[PDB]
Amino acid sequence: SLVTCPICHAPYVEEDLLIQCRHCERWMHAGCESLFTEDDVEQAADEGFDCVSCQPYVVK
Amino acid sequence: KGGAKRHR
Ligand SMILES: [Zn+2]
Ligand SMILES: [Zn+2]
Repeated sequence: SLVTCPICHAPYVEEDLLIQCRHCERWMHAGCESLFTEDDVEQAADEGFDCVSCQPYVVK
Repeated sequence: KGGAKRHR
């Protein structure tokens, strides 16, 4: 899913760039995951990115 | 999707 950010509680906008979990495919903004830039997001994606529940369950 | 996304 994309058209809701459960981290922000759904005040969705297209202006902030996004990243997704490799397992769940759910999208979230860079800022609600403390990622600074599009390049930091590309680095985080190349590292094999994870959503909020995937931190305890399957991190990296 | 492609891990990263930006509109536009
Ligand atoms: Zn968010
Ligand atoms: Zn996940």
